Amino acid sequence: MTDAATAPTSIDLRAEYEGSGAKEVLEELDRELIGLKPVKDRIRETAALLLVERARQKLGLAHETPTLHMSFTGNPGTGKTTVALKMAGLLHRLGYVRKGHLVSVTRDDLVGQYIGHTAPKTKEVLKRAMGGVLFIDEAYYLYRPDDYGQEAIEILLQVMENNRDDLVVILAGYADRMENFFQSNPGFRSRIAHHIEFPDYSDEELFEIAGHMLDDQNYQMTPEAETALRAYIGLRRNQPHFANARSIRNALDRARLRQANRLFTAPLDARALSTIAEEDIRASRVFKGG
Amino acid sequence: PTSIDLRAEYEGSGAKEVLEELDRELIGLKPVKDRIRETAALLLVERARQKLGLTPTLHMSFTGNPGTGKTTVALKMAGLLHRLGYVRKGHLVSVTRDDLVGQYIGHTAPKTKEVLKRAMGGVLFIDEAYYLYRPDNERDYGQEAIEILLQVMENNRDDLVVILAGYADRMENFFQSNPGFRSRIAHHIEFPDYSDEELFEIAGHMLDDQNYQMTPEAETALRAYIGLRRNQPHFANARSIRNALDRARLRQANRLFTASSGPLDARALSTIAEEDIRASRVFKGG
Repeated sequence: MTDAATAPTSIDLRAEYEGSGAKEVLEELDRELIGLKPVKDRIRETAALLLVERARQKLGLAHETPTLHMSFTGNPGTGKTTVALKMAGLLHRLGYVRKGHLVSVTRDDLVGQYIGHTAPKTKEVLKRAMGGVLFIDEAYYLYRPDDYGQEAIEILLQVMENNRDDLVVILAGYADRMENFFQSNPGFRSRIAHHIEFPDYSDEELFEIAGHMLDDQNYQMTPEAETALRAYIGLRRNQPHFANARSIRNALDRARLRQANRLFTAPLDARALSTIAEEDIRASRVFKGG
Repeated sequence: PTSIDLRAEYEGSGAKEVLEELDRELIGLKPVKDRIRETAALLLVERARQKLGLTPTLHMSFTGNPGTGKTTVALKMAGLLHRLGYVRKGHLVSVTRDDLVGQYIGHTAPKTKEVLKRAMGGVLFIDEAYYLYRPDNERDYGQEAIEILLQVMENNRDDLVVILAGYADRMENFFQSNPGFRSRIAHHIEFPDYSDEELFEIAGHMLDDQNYQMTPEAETALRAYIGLRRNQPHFANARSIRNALDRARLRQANRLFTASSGPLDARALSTIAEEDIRASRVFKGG
């Protein structure tokens, strides 16, 4: 009876990081996410673990696969899906998951209407998702004890413990709703390896964004419109279902529509056409509360 | 040219003539019609801006229930867009998911592409577009149609406008799963239902056209009915009304046949009673 190890004695982490194409994925994430340090930094921290646990496996110290599903909580427009894209990428380059693909999904894709229809629907989605990552947006809507989503949850749960080298799940949505979900459904908390919290952009950053949005479309703002917009951002951001940069485009979109109707209703040069007056923003229902 | 008269373009385009055409050809849904009036204004201004040196961005989404004017507004849009020089041949190509995705493995990309060829110079109108994304099904090749669609909406711009339409809950989910559409749709138009009073007017006209009258009690019974029906799934406005009246008529016929006091006259046979409407499972909960 003998026992011999046939695994490298040492491993350079920086060498693996670089050569596994792991480094680059994080760099892509840098390019593909308009400055959101806290989350980018959080992902790096996650990436160091994935890299170490890979290194441990290569030295022959691994016992099972690490648990490596995760939960992205936050407001819309905060970078979740595009991070999940990168998470799929990084997990692929680190050989944690077979094929680097992401399968984005919502309640409807898993929960059928007529009785019995749920089980094969989830399973089929799961099949397409094996090899890569399954991203379930607002996963908490599966559980509505108010529709047999209960079964999707169970097939989902079973899968998450059992066969780990096939699939990775990233649950996503608002934090409070996700927390209640976890409260109402034990067993997920055990399985989730990582909670990544996605914060909003600052008033300053959203104003930056709005600024660029206008410039591209050659649109100038009056100072009273600059005031109004700032006010707007401040109010909108504490109102339900805040969609960061998206709800800024929508707001500017709505201001662009009002501005167009204002003029047309009242000959005009390029300045009069490209200018957005205070009324166009102030006319929003964000100021009246709604 | 240095300034631009907007009314000159508005009157020169015939854009007003299409907006009139919309009022005349859509039983009053002033809410929507104003939203289209407003979009017309912006479309006008944007054009006047493009004519002073400042590619547009045109695609839109139409969300709401069956029977809110999505198709008949989309047709007028194609008109309006052709009148404001955004589109070359102002014609609307209306398609479902079953016109873009083929069963066979690879017989989808030529099919989407050819449909698109027919769409060029006008508007493609994808009804219930979210049905292109079916990862629920295996052997449905709808993701390729999405890819080709998405690529077209960014790249090959100045010769096509796309309108995705259908239920809003299902559309917003479709954007979650397939992002890059939100940024490509510049116009989100919500199509709300008819107001209760309007639905009731419709019900009334339908019954006049058929020579049936309601008893006052039954009228209030319908008003109750309508309010409930609009909160249940798949409300189809006018269709749901025809459907209720059809079932009411069926119930009225059976009420009368089963009573059989003896002979009965035109009023008895033309009247829909409270029983005929209230017997609906819409009042039970479904």
